[PDB]
Amino acid sequence: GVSFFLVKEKMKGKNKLVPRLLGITKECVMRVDEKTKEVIQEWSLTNIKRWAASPKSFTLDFGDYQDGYYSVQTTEGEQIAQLIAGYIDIIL
Amino acid sequence: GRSKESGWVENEIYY
Repeated sequence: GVSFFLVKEKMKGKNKLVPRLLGITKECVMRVDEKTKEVIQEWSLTNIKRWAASPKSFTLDFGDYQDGYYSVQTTEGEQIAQLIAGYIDIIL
Repeated sequence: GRSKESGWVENEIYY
């Protein structure tokens, strides 16, 4: 895929928000490192229960696939949501 | 009754 969103993940360990490349494809969602450009973690679209599209932060609810959800800071939150729903529209 | 119309999008391929 080429559709990647620049998001910032707030994890513990440091107060610095980590720049992440949120790869939204017609088949999966991959977390690519912004500087290393490597894929850390990838999810299937079929594991999407819901998502929260806010103008400052975006949250992906993978349900019972892992502990908690995936929340990242980005102004492209709705763009992400729209794109996921777009790819999902192709499968759905 | 707690709605989540805006912000929360309910997808239907969560198997």
